[PDB]
Amino acid sequence: PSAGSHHNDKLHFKKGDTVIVLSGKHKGQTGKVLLALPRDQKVVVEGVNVITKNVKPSMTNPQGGQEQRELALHASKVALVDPETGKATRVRKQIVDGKKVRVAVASGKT
Amino acid sequence: PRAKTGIVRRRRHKKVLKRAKGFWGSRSKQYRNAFQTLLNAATYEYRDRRNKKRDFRRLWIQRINAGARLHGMNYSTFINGLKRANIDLNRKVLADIAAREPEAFKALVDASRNARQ
Amino acid sequence: SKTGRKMYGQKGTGNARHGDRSVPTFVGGGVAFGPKPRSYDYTLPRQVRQLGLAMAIASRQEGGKLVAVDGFDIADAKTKNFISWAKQNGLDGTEKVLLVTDDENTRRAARNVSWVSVLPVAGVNVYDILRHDRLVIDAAALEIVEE
RNA sequence: GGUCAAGAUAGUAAGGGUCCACGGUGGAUGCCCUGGCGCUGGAGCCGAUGAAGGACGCGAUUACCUGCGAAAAGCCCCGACGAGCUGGAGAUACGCUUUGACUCGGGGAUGUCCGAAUGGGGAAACCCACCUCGUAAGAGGUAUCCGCAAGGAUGGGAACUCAGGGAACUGAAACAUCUCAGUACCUGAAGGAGAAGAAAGAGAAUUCGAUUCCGUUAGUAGCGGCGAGCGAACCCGGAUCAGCCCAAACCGAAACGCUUGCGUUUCGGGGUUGUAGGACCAUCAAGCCGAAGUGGCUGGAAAGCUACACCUCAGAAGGUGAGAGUCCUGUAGGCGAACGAGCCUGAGUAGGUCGUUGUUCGUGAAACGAUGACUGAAUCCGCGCGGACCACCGCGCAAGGCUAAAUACUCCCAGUGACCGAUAGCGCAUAGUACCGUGAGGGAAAGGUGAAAAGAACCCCGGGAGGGGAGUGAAAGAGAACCUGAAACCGUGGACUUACAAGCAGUCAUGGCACCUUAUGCGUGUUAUGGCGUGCCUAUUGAAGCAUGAGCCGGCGACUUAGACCUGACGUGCGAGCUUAAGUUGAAAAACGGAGGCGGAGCGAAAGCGAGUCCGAAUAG
RNA sequence: GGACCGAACCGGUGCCUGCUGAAACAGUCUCGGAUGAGUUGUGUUUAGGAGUGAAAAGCUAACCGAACCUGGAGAUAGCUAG
RNA sequence: CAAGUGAUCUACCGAAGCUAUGGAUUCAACUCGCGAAGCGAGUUGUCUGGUAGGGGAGCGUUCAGUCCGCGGAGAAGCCAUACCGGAAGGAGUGGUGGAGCCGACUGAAGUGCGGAUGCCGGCAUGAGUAACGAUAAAAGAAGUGAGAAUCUUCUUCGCCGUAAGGACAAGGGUUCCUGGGGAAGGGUCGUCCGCCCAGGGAAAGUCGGGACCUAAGGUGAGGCCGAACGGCGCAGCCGAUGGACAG
RNA sequence: UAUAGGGUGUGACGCCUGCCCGGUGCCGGAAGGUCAAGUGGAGCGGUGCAAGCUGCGAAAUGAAGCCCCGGUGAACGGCGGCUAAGGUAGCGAAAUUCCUUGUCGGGUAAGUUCCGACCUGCACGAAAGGCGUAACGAUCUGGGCGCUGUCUCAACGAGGGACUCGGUGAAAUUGAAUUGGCUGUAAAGAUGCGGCCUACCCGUAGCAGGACGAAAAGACCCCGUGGAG
Ligand SMILES: CC[C@H]1OC(=O)/C=C/[C@H](C)[C@@H](O[C@@H]2O[C@H](C)C[C@H](N(C)C)[C@H]2O)[C@@H](C)C[C@@H](C)C(=O)/C=C/[C@H]2O[C@@H]2[C@]1(O)CO[C@@H]1O[C@H](C)[C@@H](O)[C@@H](OC)[C@H]1OC
Ligand SMILES: [Mg+2]
Ligand SMILES: [Mg+2]
Ligand SMILES: [Mg+2]
Ligand SMILES: [Mg+2]
Ligand SMILES: [Mg+2]
Ligand SMILES: [Mg+2]
Ligand SMILES: [Mg+2]
Ligand SMILES: [Mg+2]
Ligand SMILES: [Mg+2]
Ligand SMILES: [Mg+2]
Ligand SMILES: [Mg+2]
Ligand SMILES: [Mg+2]
Ligand SMILES: [Mg+2]
Ligand SMILES: [Mg+2]
Ligand SMILES: [Mg+2]
Ligand SMILES: [Mg+2]
Ligand SMILES: [Mg+2]
Ligand SMILES: [Mg+2]
Ligand SMILES: [Mg+2]
Ligand SMILES: [Mg+2]
Ligand SMILES: [Mg+2]
Ligand SMILES: [Mg+2]
Ligand SMILES: [Mg+2]
Ligand SMILES: [Mg+2]
Ligand SMILES: [Mg+2]
Ligand SMILES: [Mg+2]
Ligand SMILES: [Mg+2]
Ligand SMILES: [Mg+2]
Ligand SMILES: [Mg+2]
Ligand SMILES: [Mg+2]
Ligand SMILES: [Mg+2]
Ligand SMILES: [Mg+2]
Ligand SMILES: [Mg+2]
Ligand SMILES: [Mg+2]
Ligand SMILES: [Mg+2]
Ligand SMILES: [Mg+2]
Ligand SMILES: [Mg+2]
Ligand SMILES: [Mg+2]
Ligand SMILES: [Mg+2]
Ligand SMILES: [Mg+2]
Ligand SMILES: [Mg+2]
Ligand SMILES: [Mg+2]
Ligand SMILES: [Mg+2]
Ligand SMILES: [Mg+2]
Ligand SMILES: [Mg+2]
Ligand SMILES: [Mg+2]
Ligand SMILES: [Mg+2]
Ligand SMILES: [Mg+2]
Ligand SMILES: [Mg+2]
Ligand SMILES: [Mg+2]
Ligand SMILES: [Mg+2]
Ligand SMILES: [Mg+2]
Ligand SMILES: [Mg+2]
Ligand SMILES: [Mg+2]
Ligand SMILES: [Mg+2]
Ligand SMILES: [Mg+2]
Ligand SMILES: [Mg+2]
Ligand SMILES: [Mg+2]
Ligand SMILES: [Mg+2]
Ligand SMILES: [Mg+2]
Ligand SMILES: [Mg+2]
Ligand SMILES: [Mg+2]
Ligand SMILES: [Mg+2]
Ligand SMILES: [Mg+2]
Ligand SMILES: [Mg+2]
Ligand SMILES: [Mg+2]
Ligand SMILES: [Mg+2]
Ligand SMILES: [Mg+2]
Ligand SMILES: [Mg+2]
Ligand SMILES: [Mg+2]
Ligand SMILES: [Mg+2]
Ligand SMILES: [Mg+2]
Ligand SMILES: [Mg+2]
Ligand SMILES: [Mg+2]
Ligand SMILES: [Mg+2]
Ligand SMILES: [Mg+2]
Ligand SMILES: [Mg+2]
Ligand SMILES: [Mg+2]
Ligand SMILES: [Mg+2]
Ligand SMILES: [Mg+2]
Ligand SMILES: [Mg+2]
Ligand SMILES: [Mg+2]
Ligand SMILES: [Mg+2]
Ligand SMILES: [Mg+2]
Ligand SMILES: [Mg+2]
Ligand SMILES: [Mg+2]
Ligand SMILES: [Mg+2]
Ligand SMILES: [Mg+2]
Ligand SMILES: [Mg+2]
Ligand SMILES: [Mg+2]
Ligand SMILES: [Mg+2]
Ligand SMILES: [Mg+2]
Ligand SMILES: [Mg+2]
Ligand SMILES: [Mg+2]
Ligand SMILES: [Mg+2]
Ligand SMILES: [Mg+2]
Ligand SMILES: [Mg+2]
Ligand SMILES: [Mg+2]
Ligand SMILES: [Mg+2]
Ligand SMILES: [Mg+2]
Ligand SMILES: [Mg+2]
Ligand SMILES: [Mg+2]
Ligand SMILES: [Mg+2]
Ligand SMILES: [Mg+2]
Ligand SMILES: [Mg+2]
Ligand SMILES: [Mg+2]
Ligand SMILES: [Mg+2]
Ligand SMILES: [Mg+2]
Ligand SMILES: [Mg+2]
Ligand SMILES: [Mg+2]
Ligand SMILES: [Mg+2]
Ligand SMILES: [Mg+2]
Ligand SMILES: [Mg+2]
Ligand SMILES: [Mg+2]
Ligand SMILES: [Mg+2]
Ligand SMILES: [Mg+2]
Ligand SMILES: [Mg+2]
Ligand SMILES: [Mg+2]
Ligand SMILES: [Mg+2]
Ligand SMILES: [Mg+2]
Ligand SMILES: [Mg+2]
Ligand SMILES: [Mg+2]
Ligand SMILES: [Mg+2]
Ligand SMILES: [Mg+2]
Ligand SMILES: [Mg+2]
Ligand SMILES: [Mg+2]
Repeated sequence: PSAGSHHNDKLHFKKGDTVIVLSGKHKGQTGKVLLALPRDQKVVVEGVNVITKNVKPSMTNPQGGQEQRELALHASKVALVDPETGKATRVRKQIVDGKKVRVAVASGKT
Repeated sequence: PRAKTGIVRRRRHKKVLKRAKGFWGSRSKQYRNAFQTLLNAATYEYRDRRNKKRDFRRLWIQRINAGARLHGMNYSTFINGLKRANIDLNRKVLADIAAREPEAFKALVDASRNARQ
Repeated sequence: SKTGRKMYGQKGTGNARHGDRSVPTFVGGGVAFGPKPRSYDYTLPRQVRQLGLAMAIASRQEGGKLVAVDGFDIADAKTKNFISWAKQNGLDGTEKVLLVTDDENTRRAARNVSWVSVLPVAGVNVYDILRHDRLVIDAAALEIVEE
């Protein structure tokens, strides 16, 4: 059945990080990474929004409503930023948290 | 490499089915019977292309000696007497149309009656 | 085809005649005259081999063949300097071009970019040169005469 | 205008017909890959420490699959990775995780019951015991066969290997010999291969030098109801290449052998052969690092277009709203582990007779090997062989063993493809399932919303099903009976038409009516009347035939592939000369390789002679 | 008492009916046996040129002058179709 | 009142035979581009029914290399069509469709369907026909429900009664009970059901079996045979259909 | 364990069971003929100088078996033509008889059947048994009584279908169909060709003459250098 993501199941960003869409609608928009889904390659962000009319199941709501909620994307929001736009990024060095590498583009860290 | 029939059969088939047009019953909607009808239609076509010329010969002849008998002649007699008169060589088509213009066919009858006395 | 024995009655069932279910008339059965693995290779006469390759080179000399004289200057192995070298030898960005040489580095600017199909010595073949426009034959053994 | 008369003609459609238009059925065709297929290469045994294959269980919730095994979608240690995870599952709730989870590489530990099963029985997964340890709960033992004992064997395994056994259809245009064929099949033994192997040989050079496999000799030499047909080897070219140990004469026993310094099985030394020797006496597994693009434009959305620009040992490839070198994932290159893979020299023998058989070996002049019954020797001026047999000449040393590699196969893994792409491709886009059979056994079809569930809250008719709106979306001309969506087949509407008529259904001709987007002489559709007119195919002397075949449409569906084969035509390269095979080296491609094959001389039964040769005593063919 | 009549039971005589059946062997009516060479249950043994058979070439898992399944195997097809 | 018939004379009809006009093919000759035949031709003469069969030129499908390019302002496929070519066939335009694809040259084929009582699948005709599965009948009232000839309740009626009642073994496998359901199965219906969903129900010292026994038969240490696998066989062991045994 | 067991044919019971051992089988005989391997090894040949090594092979002898002799029938068998023998009893136009419905008689109005006689037995006959036989028989054959829808000869009535309405809804078959009669012609039996006649369109209930109607690639027949028992 088609198989899942081919990106070696590797997300290019954490759930913490700020990020910007670089394609489709919402290109240029930015937000925090509210949900990362590496194996399915999917990214929750406060950018994309969608009005999900959950079907009324009277589950405390006899008549149903229409919630406004953000609908996830994938490796099309671009990674972290720093000179105010998306960037390719590189593994760095040790810090006072010396067990860690950070990131940079043509610049500093994230 | 495989090379299944794909597009080809349907296209020949549609060519026959479109030749079908107003063919009664399956003759126009099922391929095989349309094809077979067109075999016999070939027969009829070529032979009629021949026949139609016998047909119009016959019709002009009918009209020509009808006019010839309007004046007391007949096709045998009128055609021969015209032939005897410095060979007129009007076609049988053309002699009919002069059976739509009576004053002339009349003089052709008098002329054939001449070269014959 | 992996299918059985003798399906039903040879005679008197009112059906058609058949006997097993593994046959080209049956959907699911075998193929008559299907392809099998096989060879295709043969020994073309040797004199025609060398004659062809020579006519190949020749047909290129009649318009645009080129002879790399005992080395090009390409800094280290960087491709960018191959692109400069070829641009200064009139190899635009346009024509697809073939290249033959022996030093590792000069080919290690072998990044076909609508450019630079690459062979060593003895790799030459009528196909690979006839396949390209200009031939940047390596001038050295390009005319070290045989025998 | 009115009546009467005579005559001519219109419209009506129960229904039907041709054409058009719009749907429904159905799932062809196009696109696609979640799945196959082959070739190449790699890798190749599991099990009494329990295999292969199963049963029954393990989940908050579990029917199926996966994983596990009462310590049960799991437990412990090490390495890796560094934010997720909470299996497929698309499900809510409980939660776990920088103290490094999860996933990946490696080890340990747990591992019910059945199954070689093996405490005993048994209708597989169950029923019944006994012995020891234990407070019980629980733990351990209890099969036969080799061994003193350590220890080993039972079983399983696609194809491959060896072996005991061993068909017929079929060809011979019938059929016995012969062939199919030592094929199919059964059975045994084993391994990652096995087999075979170190000349009592091949063979006619006083040459070679284990075995195996490939080319070649060669369809030669031969075998053959001399029919059908079967069919070698030597030389020569390559892949690969090693040969090593015993029993025996002779020493030291030691035990049991006997009239007295000896002789049957043992243990060291010693000794291992033919140009006779020995004696005794002078790198790969997990993984990490990895160069380079921004603006404008059409778009629902950009990777597309365009303007400038960059990298390149990296333009292989996938992914991302349509096609991205520079957005993501990336062997181009680079690094990488705890700790894990790699005087003697062989007797019931050689030899023989009887019955047979292998080898090209069909009893043939039949050697030789191999044997089932009976018999039965020599040993270095010795013994076997050179295709009845003899002599000479020549090649070998049986009657003891072991032995890598070149060889085969594909359950498994990776890469590749003038292979497939949903009637194809494995039977399976997954199921040996559903279904059929007491059984052995047989055995299906089946794919597709959208980029993203944003999967349609709310409203209307309906018990529902179904639908109409609204809303999401580029699109609902995608709405879950969810890509396209042909044809048969069923319907609705419309044009033109049909209720005096005889019909292979068409064809020609003309009139009428209708419409004008390859299209106003032009047609196109329909229609009335006239003429003409015996479906198709097969099989046949002869088919409309009351002779075969077929309900209709769609898709599947039949002159191919092979071999240094043969013989022709055309074309190409060399040309009195022409070409390689097996293989070796390089492969983003080819080159090498004269072993050998074909021209080159013919006549003959053969010797053989040779522009000549055969018959034959020279004249003839 | 391989005696009689006759239910159960075992059977299958003649007619009709059924014949894309209610049923791949039946139904109603009628008829044979019915203490015997009888009927029947469970367990079990004999099979393919083989078994069985108060004997028809019967039966051997719904069509037995040699069962079924798989395999040789794409047997062979001077024949018919295409 | 020849449209009968013997002789005779003419005029006309009448075929795809002959002819006129146009044009194409086969072969032959004559002319030319070339540098070589022969290609493309142009002219005249000429030829041109056809089964098995020989020969020649070609059309179309998939796949491959190369070129040229098209595509979301829309590919292929599908549909209509009066255009074009000598044929196979090809293009234009419009409609659908939603992402891949023409043309040219060369190469390779699983390459061209009406037939095979061919194969798989779909849909027709027979036809709203035959049938609805024992000739043991059914009637009314009341109830429930969206909806009842068919479900429930009441009262009658008819049918079996060595059964068409009842209890078991075999076999089946939750079909049992309750509460719901109503797509499909039910030969019609359906509110019902042996159907679908969920939950519950099944209790043994004494009944049957086992921890007891032996029959036919099976199996079998040792033992007797046998190309293999294997065949026999004493004791023993297994085996109820029978023996033993407390409600 | 011979009063038993196997095989074979006959088939309660009664009277019985004839002629033919040439051929075949079986049983017995044994002077002679014949007959394998083996024993025997006269002699013939190759090769070698030789010793010797070697190919072939004759008489005599050598079993069973067969030729030869005898017997054998509830052994296979035979019992006739205008051979070894040729039908003893019984029965006979028969489950056997061709000519045939033989001839006579019985039964009937009338008897190709059936009963009885005869014999001229195409082609009866004695354990593949002959001829009888009470009783038995869903046996087969011919008569009689009784009774009746079997019939002259059909009627009336019943129920279950068939018919009409509402529900569910098949099948075999189907080249396509706008699918008449006569006569003629055609591969010789015409809706479909020719001529002539007849006939407005469409159904429903019914009948079975055609559509060489349907079903099973004729089981007869021939063919195949086909198959099987
Ligand atoms: C009527 C009863 C059966 O038919 C026949 O006997 C015979 C029918 C034809 C007349 C005959 O044709 C004739 O052949 C001749 C050789 C030639 C002749 N030509 C000249 C035309 C032809 O006319 C045959 C061969 C034709 C062929 C299709 C066939 O084989 C038919 C077979 C069976 O279906 C039939 C039955 O109807 C089934 O009845 C069965 O009876 C059993 C007792 C029941 O238990 C039941 O079985 C469960 C039932 O069903 C099976
Ligand atoms: Mg004419
Ligand atoms: Mg297949
Ligand atoms: Mg009037
Ligand atoms: Mg109407
Ligand atoms: Mg693949
Ligand atoms: Mg296991
Ligand atoms: Mg649980
Ligand atoms: Mg499980
Ligand atoms: Mg435990
Ligand atoms: Mg860890
Ligand atoms: Mg991780
Ligand atoms: Mg998930
Ligand atoms: Mg056990
Ligand atoms: Mg044990
Ligand atoms: Mg056991
Ligand atoms: Mg033969
Ligand atoms: Mg085996
Ligand atoms: Mg084994
Ligand atoms: Mg060699
Ligand atoms: Mg760009
Ligand atoms: Mg020997
Ligand atoms: Mg011998
Ligand atoms: Mg012979
Ligand atoms: Mg010898
Ligand atoms: Mg020998
Ligand atoms: Mg010799
Ligand atoms: Mg020796
Ligand atoms: Mg393809
Ligand atoms: Mg398939
Ligand atoms: Mg399909
Ligand atoms: Mg079943
Ligand atoms: Mg089953
Ligand atoms: Mg999807
Ligand atoms: Mg609603
Ligand atoms: Mg709804
Ligand atoms: Mg819609
Ligand atoms: Mg759609
Ligand atoms: Mg559908
Ligand atoms: Mg729906
Ligand atoms: Mg729906
Ligand atoms: Mg799509
Ligand atoms: Mg669709
Ligand atoms: Mg209307
Ligand atoms: Mg209409
Ligand atoms: Mg009219
Ligand atoms: Mg007409
Ligand atoms: Mg004939
Ligand atoms: Mg004819
Ligand atoms: Mg007909
Ligand atoms: Mg016909
Ligand atoms: Mg038919
Ligand atoms: Mg050759
Ligand atoms: Mg009695
Ligand atoms: Mg019986
Ligand atoms: Mg009965
Ligand atoms: Mg009685
Ligand atoms: Mg009685
Ligand atoms: Mg037998
Ligand atoms: Mg049977
Ligand atoms: Mg059955
Ligand atoms: Mg058979
Ligand atoms: Mg066959
Ligand atoms: Mg064979
Ligand atoms: Mg045969
Ligand atoms: Mg002419
Ligand atoms: Mg002309
Ligand atoms: Mg001309
Ligand atoms: Mg002609
Ligand atoms: Mg011609
Ligand atoms: Mg478009
Ligand atoms: Mg394509
Ligand atoms: Mg077209
Ligand atoms: Mg798209
Ligand atoms: Mg084909
Ligand atoms: Mg067809
Ligand atoms: Mg045809
Ligand atoms: Mg049929
Ligand atoms: Mg069908
Ligand atoms: Mg009925
Ligand atoms: Mg109410
Ligand atoms: Mg009631
Ligand atoms: Mg009722
Ligand atoms: Mg009831
Ligand atoms: Mg009440
Ligand atoms: Mg009861
Ligand atoms: Mg039970
Ligand atoms: Mg109930
Ligand atoms: Mg219902
Ligand atoms: Mg439901
Ligand atoms: Mg119903
Ligand atoms: Mg209903
Ligand atoms: Mg209930
Ligand atoms: Mg016991
Ligand atoms: Mg016993
Ligand atoms: Mg036994
Ligand atoms: Mg016993
Ligand atoms: Mg009991
Ligand atoms: Mg008791
Ligand atoms: Mg008890
Ligand atoms: Mg009690
Ligand atoms: Mg008898
Ligand atoms: Mg007698
Ligand atoms: Mg008489
Ligand atoms: Mg008689
Ligand atoms: Mg009388
Ligand atoms: Mg009388
Ligand atoms: Mg009679
Ligand atoms: Mg008498
Ligand atoms: Mg007699
Ligand atoms: Mg007798
Ligand atoms: Mg008798
Ligand atoms: Mg008598
Ligand atoms: Mg009796
Ligand atoms: Mg009778
Ligand atoms: Mg009587
Ligand atoms: Mg009535
Ligand atoms: Mg009519
Ligand atoms: Mg006639
Ligand atoms: Mg007639
Ligand atoms: Mg006609
Ligand atoms: Mg007629
Ligand atoms: Mg009328
Ligand atoms: Mg009838
Ligand atoms: Mg018939
Ligand atoms: Mg036939
Ligand atoms: Mg035969």
